[PDB]
Amino acid sequence: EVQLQQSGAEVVRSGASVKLSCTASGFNIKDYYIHWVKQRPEKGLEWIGWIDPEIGDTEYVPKFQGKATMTADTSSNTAYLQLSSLTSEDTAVYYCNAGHDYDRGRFPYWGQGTLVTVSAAKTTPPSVYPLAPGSAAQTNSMVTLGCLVKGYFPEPVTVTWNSGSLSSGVHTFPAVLQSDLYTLSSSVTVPSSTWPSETVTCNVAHPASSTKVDKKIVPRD
Amino acid sequence: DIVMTQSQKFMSTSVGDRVSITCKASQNVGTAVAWYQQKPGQSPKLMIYSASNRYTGVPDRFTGSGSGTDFTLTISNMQSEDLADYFCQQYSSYPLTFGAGTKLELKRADAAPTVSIFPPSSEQLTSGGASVVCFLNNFYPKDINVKWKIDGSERQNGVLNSATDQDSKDSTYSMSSTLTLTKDEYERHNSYTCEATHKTSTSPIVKSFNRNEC
Repeated sequence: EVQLQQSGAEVVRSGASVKLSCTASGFNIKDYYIHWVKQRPEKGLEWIGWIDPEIGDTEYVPKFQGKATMTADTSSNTAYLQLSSLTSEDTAVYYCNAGHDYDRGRFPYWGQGTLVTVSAAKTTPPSVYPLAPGSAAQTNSMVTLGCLVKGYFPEPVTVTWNSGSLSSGVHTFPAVLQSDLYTLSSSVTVPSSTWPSETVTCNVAHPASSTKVDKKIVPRD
Repeated sequence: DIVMTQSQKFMSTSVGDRVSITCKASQNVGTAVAWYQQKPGQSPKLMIYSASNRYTGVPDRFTGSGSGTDFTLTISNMQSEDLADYFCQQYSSYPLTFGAGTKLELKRADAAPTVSIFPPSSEQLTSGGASVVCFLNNFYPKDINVKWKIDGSERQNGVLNSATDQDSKDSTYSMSSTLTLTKDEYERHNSYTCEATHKTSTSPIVKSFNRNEC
C-alpha cells in the first residue's frame, strides 16, 4: 500500500546536526507536497513546513528558519529534513507526511515518525540500588522489591528479574531526566513466602556503556 | 496561528459505546477540518476530512460533524482497534495547525493502588545522594495524587513522578514517585511519608518509615 517510511531514532549531541529521511513506496511523491511536523513530549503537533519535490520549492514557518532544511528527490522517492545547531528543545518525534499538491491540506499519508533526542551529556553507566523493605513487623502477604537505576546516559537500559524468570508482577517505569542524566525504577511483586527464602535479583543492562549489573535484594537496607 | 483545542486529553470507553471527541477552532475554519487516528510508534492516519467526510477505506462507524468553530468526531459502536489517539487539524489557511490529541482508553473496575515505600540504600548513601522511592501499582482509574511528608511536613521540591501506560492486559495504571535529596538533607530528618489519595478510599493510603529504626 501507499507508505511513508522514516529513518530510525537518533541520539545526538547538542550543537550538532542530523539529517532525517522519509521514503515513499507504493506511490510517487512528485505530485504531492511533503510536510514535516514536530511533536514534543507532552505537547501537540506543530507544523514545520513543506517542500514541492517537483520543483524543490520549500516553505518554512518562522520558528524553524535556519533550523530546518528540507530537500527531496523524486527519482528515489525520498524527502529529507536536516536539523542544525541542535538544542534540548529540538528533542521530539518528527513526522513527514504527504498530500496532493493541489489540495488545501489533508494529510492522508504519514510516516511513522523519527524520535530525535538532543543532549550535551556524555555516555555514563548507571548506578543500580537495591530497594528492600524495612524490618517493619506488621505481618503482611505479597512483598514488593525494586531496583533504582540512576544517573545514566543515553537511553535505554533494560531490566529483568531473575534473568527473565520473574516476568509477571514487574513494573519498569519510563526514565526521566535529572540534570542531564536518566533515572528509572523497576518493582517486582512476589509471594511473601517466596522471599527471602528464594533469591530475587534485578539484572540491569546499558548497551551504550557496555555494562551489565546484577543486584541481589537482601533483607534490611 | 489558528488554535485547535481538544479539551479532553483522555476518555475512558468500552467496546460497544458511542464516543464523541470535540475540537474547537479559535477562528472560523468553515468545514476545512480533518481528523487523524494514531497508535504508538505508528503513522497517523486520515479518518475524516472536510469535517464530515469519511476517507477511503475507513470503517463506516467513524463520522464527523461541525463547522465554523465547533467540530466533533464520532465513533458509533466502538471496537477494540479504535483505542488510540485522535487529533483534529484545520487547513483553512496557513500555518496548518493541529489539536493536542485525545486518547481513547479502556474502562474496567476501579482498583486501589498497592503502595510501597523504600528508604535510600546504604550504597546510594555512600555516594552522597538519597532517593526515597514510592510505587503506586495496579490501580484504576488513573486519577491519583501522591503527597510526600518529611517529619509530617509536605515536601514539594525534589520529587519526580513517572507513570506507565494503561496495561494492555489488565487495563490498570502504575506510578512511581521518588524524592531525591542529598545525604545531608535526608539525614537531618526522621519520618518520610508517601501518601496516596485515590477514589478507591476515603482514608488516603499512607506508607512511611523512620530513619532511626531502619
